[PDB]
Amino acid sequence: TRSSRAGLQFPVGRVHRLLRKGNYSERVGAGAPVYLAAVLEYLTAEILELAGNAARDNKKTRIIPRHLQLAIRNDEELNKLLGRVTIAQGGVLPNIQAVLLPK
Amino acid sequence: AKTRSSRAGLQFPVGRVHRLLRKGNYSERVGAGAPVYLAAVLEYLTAEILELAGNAARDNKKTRIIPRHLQLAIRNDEELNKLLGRVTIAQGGVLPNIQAVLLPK
Amino acid sequence: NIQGITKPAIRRLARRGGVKRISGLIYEETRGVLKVFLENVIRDAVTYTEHAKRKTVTAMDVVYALKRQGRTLYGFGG
Amino acid sequence: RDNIQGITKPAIRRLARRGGVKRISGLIYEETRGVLKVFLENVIRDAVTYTEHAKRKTVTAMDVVYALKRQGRTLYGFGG
Amino acid sequence: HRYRPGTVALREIRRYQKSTELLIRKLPFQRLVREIAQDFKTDLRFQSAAIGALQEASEAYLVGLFEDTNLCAIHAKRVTIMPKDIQLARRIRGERA
Amino acid sequence: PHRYRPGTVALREIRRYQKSTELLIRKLPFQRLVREIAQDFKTDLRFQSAAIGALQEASEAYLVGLFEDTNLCAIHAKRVTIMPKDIQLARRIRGER
Amino acid sequence: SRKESYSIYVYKVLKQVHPDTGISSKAMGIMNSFVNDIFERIAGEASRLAHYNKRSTITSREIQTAVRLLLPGELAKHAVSEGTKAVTKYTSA
Amino acid sequence: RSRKESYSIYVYKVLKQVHPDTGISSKAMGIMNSFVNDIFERIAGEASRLAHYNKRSTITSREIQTAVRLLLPGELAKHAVSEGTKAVTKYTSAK
DNA sequence: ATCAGAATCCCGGTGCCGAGGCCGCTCAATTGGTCGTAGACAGCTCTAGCACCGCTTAAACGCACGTACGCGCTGTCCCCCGCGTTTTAACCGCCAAGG
DNA sequence: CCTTGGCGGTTAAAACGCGGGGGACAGCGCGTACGTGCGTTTAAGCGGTGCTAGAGCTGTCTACGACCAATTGAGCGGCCTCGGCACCGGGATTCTGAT
Repeated sequence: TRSSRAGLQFPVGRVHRLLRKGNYSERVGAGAPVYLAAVLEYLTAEILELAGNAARDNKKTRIIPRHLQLAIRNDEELNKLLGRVTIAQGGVLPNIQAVLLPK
Repeated sequence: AKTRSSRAGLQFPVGRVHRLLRKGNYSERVGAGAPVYLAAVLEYLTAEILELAGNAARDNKKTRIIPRHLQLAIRNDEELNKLLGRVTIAQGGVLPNIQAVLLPK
Repeated sequence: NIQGITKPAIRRLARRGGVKRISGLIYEETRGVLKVFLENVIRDAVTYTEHAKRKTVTAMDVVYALKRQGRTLYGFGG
Repeated sequence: RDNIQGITKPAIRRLARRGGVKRISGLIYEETRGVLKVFLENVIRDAVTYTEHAKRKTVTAMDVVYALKRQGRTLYGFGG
Repeated sequence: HRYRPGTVALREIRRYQKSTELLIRKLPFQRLVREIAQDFKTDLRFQSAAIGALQEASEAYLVGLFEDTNLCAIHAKRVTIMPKDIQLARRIRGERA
Repeated sequence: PHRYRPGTVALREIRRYQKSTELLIRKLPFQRLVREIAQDFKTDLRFQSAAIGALQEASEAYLVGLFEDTNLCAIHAKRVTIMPKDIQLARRIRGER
Repeated sequence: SRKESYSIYVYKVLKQVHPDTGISSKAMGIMNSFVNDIFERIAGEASRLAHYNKRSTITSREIQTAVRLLLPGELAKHAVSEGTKAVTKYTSA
Repeated sequence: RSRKESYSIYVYKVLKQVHPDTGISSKAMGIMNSFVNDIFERIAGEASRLAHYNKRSTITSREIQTAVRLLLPGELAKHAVSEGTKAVTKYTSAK
């Protein structure tokens, strides 16, 4: 395919189909879905990186979505992007207000 | 009636709507009654705002409607506040609004 | 009716939300805000369903209705 | 240089009075200047973004409107 | 014996910021959602997935609402919430016009 | 030609400015502030004046909204003297950082 | 150039609502931005519905349920009545 | 029996690259699929508005680049521009 | 502090159940050639932005001064938080029907 | 094919009694933080004078995309086995309150 012709894991043909069946413009350029595949793979690479660190946190091997939620919320910019999107089975951070702590 | 505006008896021209809907990247094909329906809804909304605009110009006895009148007319409605709350009009100002504890007892 | 929303469940939501101690009238205020939000969501969902010309509320109508709210939810394939 | 203090103390006072504030402290002013600065940072980042993709060495008002549409704080009145 | 106040409360805040399983359980919330939807069209059938999505969305939205409520109630120099905090926060977020 | 108690000037300015319409921050320092932040992202720009007026309009809108929420927090806190932790609570609950 | 606006149309609206009331240039610009905003909102929501039921064309029914989606109850009910009346009048005649 | 689609194998191979001793739940895979769909629609809409406000309809990769720098926060977008430009060069220099 | 003692973490066990490896196959992405039209680009022109100048004039300033709201301290009073007890319904599991 | 729905049995979830204690509230001192004027000072801005980057229009030409037709090999439906993990019981620890 064209995927290994740019060396990624995300297809170019499916994305090039979706850019026509979304009617996002008239025509679709040549290498633009390759660019988009690279952007998507870098994003999910950083996400699954911090997800793997979250998996290391509770000492599990298979990623549970709580690890996803904590990895999204801990980073600053990943809490900036995915702040307006809640996640099913997500939960929230371990958060205790120190002004509520007993003496 | 030659023009579809006259065939609809409305004023927002359905043909220019139809031209913008063809160059809109919205579906493949555009029906022949949908821009009629859309121009009717837009005419009703423009009348719904200009009614309160006329009332705002009448409350201050002013002839030409100014954007202050527009801002007051938008905030005086309840449903139009719920629609356009994340919209901010230039030259507007806000409501004449004074809180409770701010006035001297 | 509305009184399936029991007092200690609202307490548990106050626990996860970060609240230590609770007043009394929080219960009625919570029920009111809950009812308003669910009304808006179910109205948009059944509007999607009525354009779908079908009798059963999908998951997808819920997902795109919360998309219309600016309250996008993942997990359910939207 | 120092045009953040071009925002004057009576200007912050005037915008407090229009909004409805009665009692203005002295520690408010520079926090307000900082919030204004961060807002202008994000807005002019988007404006220069639309200007560079225009391949034009001039920023237009239309680009400002479109960037505000990208925010969620849409401004009417000036076209677009 | 008896503990002090704040022991059990903060202990359950710790114990309930870890499990993301839902708290408003299934059937009464389901009867409530069918009651709400009943006045839109008669006798609508339901998937379970829409009920699960609205249950998740409800508990998450009240978590965020309680966060802003508690930050208001602490900021106005109190420890315990009261419903005008909720009114203040909802006035901030722009739901009440 | 006289002095009264503090507060009459305040309500007089509130009435005078809710009667008034136009700009409160003046033009040219705002222009030079925009050019200061603008040059730091790209060198040697040129501007439409209406663009800068639109920037001024959006700035005044954002500050007025922030002040409305700040005053609501203040009146909630049984205070009229606003403090910067009120703006902390406000820009917390709007979630815009 | 031939930068097309909505000027004379809303002039005819204002003459057929408050027949002796003038209006300024920038207020007309505000109205122009208002109509373009509502147009893009309804057309975008209609395109979303076209994809959400995989129907590649646009009838009036999508517009009807789109204005059901955007506007709340009473104004929506009046707009549905207005649209159905204008559509039926264009239909039979 | 409509043949529905997902993204399980591609993201699963990316996970096996950067974390080989790491599993995944399928629920998380649905979450990530929803995530990529969201990111994709946002980038599509920004490319759309770029096409509208430029009076053109030929989407090059340059429009996708400026949409990437708009939608994402800064330094992550800087690395994203790096990844995208590198993939463009490696795909267009070879065939 | 100082210890008693519940609460919670944590460690070995277990079985079981979705995750993942694997097989069969099919249709969508590939390749390649052919047309067409959009856009990159070169040149023009003339518009607006810019920099600069004179004078003015209305608006910002430092501080003196009064003063009033912010804040600390103390006292009150009953509202929730927490625990024993009784009631009770959500849930599990099965089992149809019918839309 | 998936949704409702009827029934039986249960245990955990909630409702309710209840006491006490600690948090909300009032009041008040007070006093120092800040509104108000006032000359004192700052500088905005409003109108003129030219200059010329560059926005924008026009043509062009070709170089890249839309599409046509065969194809094939990954992707996807299905099927199994396992070992990761929820959970069961023990022990140890780690908090907090009575002291």
